[PDB]
Amino acid sequence: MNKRVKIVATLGPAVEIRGGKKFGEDGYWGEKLDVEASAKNIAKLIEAGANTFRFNFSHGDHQEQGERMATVKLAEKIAGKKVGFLLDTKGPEIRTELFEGEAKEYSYKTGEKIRVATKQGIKSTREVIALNVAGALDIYDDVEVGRQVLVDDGKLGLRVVAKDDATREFEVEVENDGIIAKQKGVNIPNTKIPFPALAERDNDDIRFGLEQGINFIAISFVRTAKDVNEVRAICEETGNGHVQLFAKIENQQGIDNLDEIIEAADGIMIARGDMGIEVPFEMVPVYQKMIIKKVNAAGKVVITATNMLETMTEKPRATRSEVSDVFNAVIDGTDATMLSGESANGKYPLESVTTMATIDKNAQALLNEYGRLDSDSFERNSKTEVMASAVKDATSSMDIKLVVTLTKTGHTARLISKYRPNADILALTFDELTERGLMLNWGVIPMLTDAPSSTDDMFEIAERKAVEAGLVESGDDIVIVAGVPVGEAVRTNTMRIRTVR
Amino acid sequence: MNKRVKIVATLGPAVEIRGGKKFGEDGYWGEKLDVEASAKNIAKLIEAGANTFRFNFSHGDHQEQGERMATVKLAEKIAGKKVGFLLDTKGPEIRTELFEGEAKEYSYKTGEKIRVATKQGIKSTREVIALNVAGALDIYDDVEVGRQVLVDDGKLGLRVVAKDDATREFEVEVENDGIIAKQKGVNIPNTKIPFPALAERDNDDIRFGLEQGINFIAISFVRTAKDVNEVRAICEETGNGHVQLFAKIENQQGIDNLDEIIEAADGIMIARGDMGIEVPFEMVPVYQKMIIKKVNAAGKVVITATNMLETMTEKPRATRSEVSDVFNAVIDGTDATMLSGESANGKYPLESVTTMATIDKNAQALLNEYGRLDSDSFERNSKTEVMASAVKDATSSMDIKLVVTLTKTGHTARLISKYRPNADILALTFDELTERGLMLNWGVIPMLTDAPSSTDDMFEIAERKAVEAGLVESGDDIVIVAGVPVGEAVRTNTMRIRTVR
Amino acid sequence: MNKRVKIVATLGPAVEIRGGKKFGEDGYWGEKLDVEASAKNIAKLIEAGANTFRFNFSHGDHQEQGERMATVKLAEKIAGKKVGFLLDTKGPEIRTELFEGEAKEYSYKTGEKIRVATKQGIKSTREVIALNVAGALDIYDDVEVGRQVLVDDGKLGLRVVAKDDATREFEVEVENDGIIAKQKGVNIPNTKIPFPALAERDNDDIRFGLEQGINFIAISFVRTAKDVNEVRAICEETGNGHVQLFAKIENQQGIDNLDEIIEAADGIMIARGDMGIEVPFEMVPVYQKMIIKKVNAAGKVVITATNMLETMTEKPRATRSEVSDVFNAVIDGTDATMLSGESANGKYPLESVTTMATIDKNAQALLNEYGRLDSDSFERNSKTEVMASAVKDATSSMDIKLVVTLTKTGHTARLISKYRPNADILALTFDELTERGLMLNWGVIPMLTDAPSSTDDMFEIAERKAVEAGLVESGDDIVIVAGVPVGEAVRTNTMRIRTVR
Amino acid sequence: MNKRVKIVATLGPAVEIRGGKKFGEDGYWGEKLDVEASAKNIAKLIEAGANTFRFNFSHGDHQEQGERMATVKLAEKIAGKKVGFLLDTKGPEIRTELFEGEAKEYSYKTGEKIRVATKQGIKSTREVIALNVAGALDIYDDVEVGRQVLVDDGKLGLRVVAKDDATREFEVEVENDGIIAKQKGVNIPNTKIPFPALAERDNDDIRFGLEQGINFIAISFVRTAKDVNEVRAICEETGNGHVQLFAKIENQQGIDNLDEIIEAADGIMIARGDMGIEVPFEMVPVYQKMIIKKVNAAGKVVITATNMLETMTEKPRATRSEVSDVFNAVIDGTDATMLSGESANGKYPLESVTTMATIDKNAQALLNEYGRLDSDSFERNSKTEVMASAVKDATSSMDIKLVVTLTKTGHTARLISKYRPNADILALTFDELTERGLMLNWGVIPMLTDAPSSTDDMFEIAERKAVEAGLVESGDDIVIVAGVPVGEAVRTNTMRIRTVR
Ligand SMILES: O=P(O)(O)OC[C@H]1O[C@](O)(COP(=O)(O)O)[C@@H](O)[C@@H]1O
Ligand SMILES: O=P(O)(O)OC[C@H]1O[C@](O)(COP(=O)(O)O)[C@@H](O)[C@@H]1O
Ligand SMILES: [K+]
Ligand SMILES: [K+]
Ligand SMILES: [Mg+2]
Ligand SMILES: [Mg+2]
Repeated sequence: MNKRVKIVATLGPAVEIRGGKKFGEDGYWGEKLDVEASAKNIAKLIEAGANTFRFNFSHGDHQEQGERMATVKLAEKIAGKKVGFLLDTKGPEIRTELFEGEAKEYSYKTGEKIRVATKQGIKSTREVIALNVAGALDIYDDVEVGRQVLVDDGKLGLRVVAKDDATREFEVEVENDGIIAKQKGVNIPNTKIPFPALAERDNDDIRFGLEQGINFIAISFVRTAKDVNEVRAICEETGNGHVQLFAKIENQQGIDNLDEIIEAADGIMIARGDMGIEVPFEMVPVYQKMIIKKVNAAGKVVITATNMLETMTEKPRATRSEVSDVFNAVIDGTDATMLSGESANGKYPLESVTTMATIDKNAQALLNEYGRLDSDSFERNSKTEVMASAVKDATSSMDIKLVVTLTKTGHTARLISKYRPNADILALTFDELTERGLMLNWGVIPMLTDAPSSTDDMFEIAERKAVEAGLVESGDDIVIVAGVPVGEAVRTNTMRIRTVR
Repeated sequence: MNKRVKIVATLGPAVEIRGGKKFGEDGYWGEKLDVEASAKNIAKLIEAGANTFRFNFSHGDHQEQGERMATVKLAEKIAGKKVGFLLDTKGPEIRTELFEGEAKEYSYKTGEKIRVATKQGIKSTREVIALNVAGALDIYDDVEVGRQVLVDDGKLGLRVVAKDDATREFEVEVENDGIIAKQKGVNIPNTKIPFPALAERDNDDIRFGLEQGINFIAISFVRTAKDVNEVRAICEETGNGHVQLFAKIENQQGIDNLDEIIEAADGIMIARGDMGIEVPFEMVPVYQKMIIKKVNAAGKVVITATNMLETMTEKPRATRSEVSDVFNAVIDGTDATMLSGESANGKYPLESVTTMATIDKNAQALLNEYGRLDSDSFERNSKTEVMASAVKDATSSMDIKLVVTLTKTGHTARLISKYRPNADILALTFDELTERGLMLNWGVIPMLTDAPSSTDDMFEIAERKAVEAGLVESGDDIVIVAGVPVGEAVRTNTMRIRTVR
Repeated sequence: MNKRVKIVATLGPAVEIRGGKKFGEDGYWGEKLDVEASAKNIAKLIEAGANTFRFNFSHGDHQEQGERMATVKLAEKIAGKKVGFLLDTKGPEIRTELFEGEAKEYSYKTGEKIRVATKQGIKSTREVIALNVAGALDIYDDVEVGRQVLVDDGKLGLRVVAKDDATREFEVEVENDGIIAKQKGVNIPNTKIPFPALAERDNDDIRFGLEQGINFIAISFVRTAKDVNEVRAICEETGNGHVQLFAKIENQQGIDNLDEIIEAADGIMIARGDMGIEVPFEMVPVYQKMIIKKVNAAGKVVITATNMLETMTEKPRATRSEVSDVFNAVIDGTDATMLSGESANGKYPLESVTTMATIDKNAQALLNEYGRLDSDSFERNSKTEVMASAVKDATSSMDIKLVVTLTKTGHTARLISKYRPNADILALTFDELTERGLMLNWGVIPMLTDAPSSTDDMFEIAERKAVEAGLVESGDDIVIVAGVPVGEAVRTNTMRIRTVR
Repeated sequence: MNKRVKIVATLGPAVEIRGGKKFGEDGYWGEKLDVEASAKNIAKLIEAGANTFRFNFSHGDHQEQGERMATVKLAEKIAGKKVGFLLDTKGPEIRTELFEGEAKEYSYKTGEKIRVATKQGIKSTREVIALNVAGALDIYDDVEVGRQVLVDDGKLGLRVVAKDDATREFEVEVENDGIIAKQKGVNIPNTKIPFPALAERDNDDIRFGLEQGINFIAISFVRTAKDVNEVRAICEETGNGHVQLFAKIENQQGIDNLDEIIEAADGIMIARGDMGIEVPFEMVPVYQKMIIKKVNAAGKVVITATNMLETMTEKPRATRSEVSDVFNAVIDGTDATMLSGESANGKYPLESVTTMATIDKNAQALLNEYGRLDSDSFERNSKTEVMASAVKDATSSMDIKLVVTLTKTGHTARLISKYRPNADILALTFDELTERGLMLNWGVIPMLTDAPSSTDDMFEIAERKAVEAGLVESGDDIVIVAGVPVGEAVRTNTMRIRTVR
């Protein structure tokens, strides 16, 4: 059986050999990057079923992200399998400042009255916590009494009980025992801090990514369609119109504007890390199931992200809760599941990919029984979608090992994928931009082929490439879909059921 | 908008012209049969929607039947449209004898005690009714006390109160007021009277029919699968393997043996006349729905028969219950509705066909909302059946004016029909046996075409035959199914969605 | 066991003996009504399953209708069973006049040109048909060129091809061969002849009927809510607020206003006779199913009317199409089936009721498998309604022989009836108006009892009434519903499942 | 918003105070158990939503288990709220022995060849790992070449490559890098070590548990119905027939015998820790959903256990994974969710219970929209069950705040619970065994009350207990169910819908 749900793996030092040293040994950050040895490691993640690599520009400067992307291009040749290239923007960040006298952190206790300063370019004291806000924005006027300020992935919460106009300081009450360390992520849920739709840092990060060559951008903290439209404009300008934009939904505002965001984007990344701090943590599974249904209904890509195999960062086995989360994300109808720290900076990047692949492959076999998505409810809004519906029906009527589509732009493949047939989908395309562009769509196995000439038998070509890929053997039944004849046919218009000889 | 539900019309004097006179006109029986004028009159039934003519061998001799069949063959050429040919057998029958003294009938009152004689060759008296039993069988040992003897379309009931061994007479009580006339039909419900599986006279009737050229045999009072298999043996013996056998379910035994009768036959005629006398009348609607569903699930033809527009025998307008009966037969899922005395012996044969066609045409538009058949429940047991399922799916996703199948034996057109698509089925076939064999399948418009050569584009032929037939025009979307390419393809294996040029 | 679908039987001269004479005999109408022999005939229809008698004010004067009502009152005492009393208005009928020269009828041929007169109080000639318009209305201005005048149950069509202002005659073309006889019903479909919302003669007939004692009024040709509201005002102002109104839907305007008619009425009579003339005959089965669903969703009574066993007017047995019609009306979800000429004028009134009761009883056993009504879909809009839903659930979960409700006004009985439980409904009420008012609700067996004391065990009273009615025996499981306790309870608020001692 | 999903919290040192020190603090184990301060910690778990305490007989002697049970009996009096008492057996555990020279652990690399001894009562060396097998059983004959020995929650794999018959030692190959620490769990999947159906240690522990007073026994590693029936015999033999048995399904054999184990047991604990080691980890979510469905269909209790908020052992926040796992367990249909190490040995026992209670409470609001259980499919096999079905129908038809049942044994409450009504269930019972007996049934709020007299209004009692309990206010709608009248009723036979005054 082939794996239909796609894997995004984040790259970091965990895979990268430096002068024979594995990550986090004595001296490691001294030695020179070992490019062949690293690439051999990354080629193992590809063979274990990583379909796209995520380059997280929250961490590591341009040269490091340049070097990692080039190491991946090497690994593609060692594996003999191509992968997608996804850039993840930094976006708006609030961090806690340095402390007076280079103190790393302080410990607080429930009931404690302290203050949070809004003045920029100062240091924190134990008593007065200062913020490093992207663009040095003043946030005093943006947050009201009763709002919460949450420090370090939401581990410590401060309730704003009052506002001091003379100092521009929040009077806060500590809500639980915990630590405030320096240069730690701060969230302020249910506030509209006027960060730009697209910051200048993220503009430059994107333009460099587009230069090196990428297939996808995931845009952090998308709040309105404007955040997506402005990234789109740049993709257009530089002739990178092939690039697909996933909005990262991370906060209440993003969730409020989700319908317009989906309309503007090619896909949604469900960024549960932030979203779980920014909205009631118990609501995240509600939003997860709703988002997946709405994006699938739009024929777009949905990625479920963050903590999927979290304990595998430090321990060799996933917990029962983590296997359950990966399985249920498949059953909910996700196109893709993602690894962050587990692949980027953990002790078990390869085992983490193998584990997610094993769960994902198992879960796809339960989609008939338990799948939340319902393709019978969709309006078939074009003739290609009608063909996709009929392909679904054939794969429901009898045992179809494979669907094969000859697809110029990938449109047929995306509509077949949308209907979630009980078969793998071989997308035969004629250019690498379409090929890589398809690597996160559920079920789709993109494969490069010569454009069929008017004398070619498209059906013989489809059967032959399917046998070449080892996907089917003698006696297997396959469905082939194509625009027949080539030149005359305006769209996919023909379906054949073919016994493989 | 074409009529999907097929009409069977029974031929008789009502459509024959004698010396420029219609049936019922003064002098009619004193004029000679006008063959051409009759053929032109029958041509009007073809144009109005008759798809098959029934030749009832219960009435008239071989000479009369043979000449009716020859006159329909003329009518086909005048209308420019072919129809099926159906022989309906005499089968097991009991009639009241002639009365001593050339008396016509007597009248009887409830509770009156009389006798029914079983001795063959005798005349009836007022107090002693003699039976003409088919093949002069002695029925005395096969009817128990408490059984009922019903005379003339079930109008008069006689309870068997005792058996007189010396006279071989039944002592009977008159259960209701009514008349006994000579040569009227007698039923004895829930007896196993040992009429042969195939009587000699039905053997000879079927041979005569097979010599004339027929597409269908309706076997009267099928009691077991043996009744069907013995007719099949003659069809096989004579090289008439193409002839489809419809079992007429008319009594309790046929209903007990329904599953084995359906397996052995090509279809069922729901013969409601005898059925509603031979089982409790109020159960006939139950048996009708059940049979339609079982036959449809087997991919076979079901004909709903008898009294559907009964009043139009004598009146120009159908009753409200008659329009309701024809409508509800369509919703039940009937392939065909039948006219008996309405077309054969009535004053308004053309109006009867037209009325039936108008009802059938309107009821077909309500099969989506009210239809009792459920194609989603069927096992697709072959590749031609999964193609039929996918055509049904395409006709549910978008407006398809027509499904075109190129079919060698009609097998693809039978399976498309079974799934009751939201479109007309144009069955392009290569011989006239196949063509006329399809004329009672729901939705199917059979049409003769030259066998395509491996040079011929079947999708162009399909489109051109449909434009030439008047069925589609520019802008209409059609589904085309075929075994591509001719030579290699072992079955129907391809579907195209095509906008007609 | 008990017949849940109600029968309305039309009373006419078929059951009425007058000075030893029967309908058709010379001097019949001059002889005095033999009230006792007539009541014994009617008592037989009551025993055979008639639940309500219809008095058709289209035929016979006030005295005739008055004597016929008094004879049913006597028949109730002979049968020992009460029935409802339904008055059916004449309404805006048009009829062909008497001819000159005492002529009964004339023959006409397709293409013949004749005239229809609009002038009132004159006589038809062969060439000039005169119309007897209800209220002597002048229709000349309300029927345009291109309309159709239909004579005699829709049997002869006349196309208005011109209008002569000098004589105020329609110039018509005979559309088909047939007969214009005297006093035959005329319809002019798709016209708004401005007959008043309530004519003086219908006003007078209703008032006469209210004075005699009636439960129901069926209002002929309801076009708007106004037609119902005008009869409502009269029932209310005379102290007859208990009288229930059934709108007869007989024409296109009635169908166009169906939803506000149902709101304003207590029920609908599906008057198929005129409806099948006034709209395309093939649409009637469509409107019947839709009407029955809508009326049942409002908790109101639907009567399926006209031609149900038509041929039993003249012949001893129903056709197979007639049995199918009554069976399919039950499965559609009708509360009540109706007889007109079959019971009012025919040769076989007792046998027609018996036949209809046998069909209804059988058909009820198939409502769980085939029944078109879906109670699971309704909004439960009150707590009496949620209790009726819970009763329906108990009768679905186990074998419940009987549902008993103690109901002051019949509201709880109506709502249980709406949900169509798999059980008979014993409605114990405390006055005869309510008791007779429940006689047409599906499943309801109404029965008189004293208003229970706040002393009384209502669940014991219910069991005892059920044993006294012969409905249950020792071992049977019954559902009892009541407002507990009396005085404190504002509504039905209790359900008990009890095993009969 | 009452929490309908029940919480099982495992007791351990995490909640125990010893001379003013919390668990983990310097010198903790030196100080003595402070019973009052421990009981006050435990009362806070009770207030936050813990419904039953698990006493895990895998860890601590009888003296420690007994003290802990007495402390919870104090906590119930401080909380003002009763809780269930669940004993969890040791069962057939294997552990790594102590090392020679008191060495704590050793590290191994992939491909190392070592030995595992079967000899009982000796210490391990690096090269020869010794096993503490439950009951000192010799496992040498039970594990074949090619089997896997896994150490410490499945973290390190040892493949058996050969067996030395002389020393009765396994030759094993290290399959992955990791640690063998002393006294860690060992698993040998897909073997059948002949552990007795009931080991003497588990017999003794259960008998100690029954003498102290328990409501529930969770039987570890149930392989067959016989493992349950042996504990059942002890419960009955000792007067403890009320005690409920949960089979823990933890290996392949229990899964293979699931249907038989469910028949013999009162419920299932889905013991995902051992299950995910003993069967393919990716299959665990499959078995979970299936178990929940079958157990619910049986009207029994299902507890979903292990790793549910794992990270909250060491960190203040749950991962997105863990929230997703608890939420999906609720949607699957679990009666109860469990905390093990998170409540027994973690830093945040209270915040763990609080967190789970928040997820569980939010998830129940979505069971209507997303719930996998379907009560419509159940056969109602008894009159109580039909009453449960009607209750469910009323809670779906309108807004019912509370279902009240007066239940002597808890049968009516268990069946109402089984049907998952959209309301809390107040179970008023008359003894403490039934009260505590019901604390793991979904939705059930057990409450001790006086047995109603012959004179009492049970519907007044129901309303009044519900108001006193703070569960309903004026104008709320409730559903009350009872066997009325008291002393006459043989079962629940009455449902009332009452507005709180
Ligand atoms: O797919 P199925 O049901 O096995 O049927 C395949 C058979 O039908 C046929 O295709 C006949 O089909 P048509 O008569 O429709 O052309 C045969 O060639 C073949 O043997
Ligand atoms: O529950 P609903 O639909 O509000 O109806 C309540 C009304 O029904 C009644 O209970 C009448 O019911 P019955 O006639 O069935 O006893 C009135 O007392 C009350 O006003
Ligand atoms: K015949
Ligand atoms: K009338
Ligand atoms: Mg017959
Ligand atoms: Mg365990």
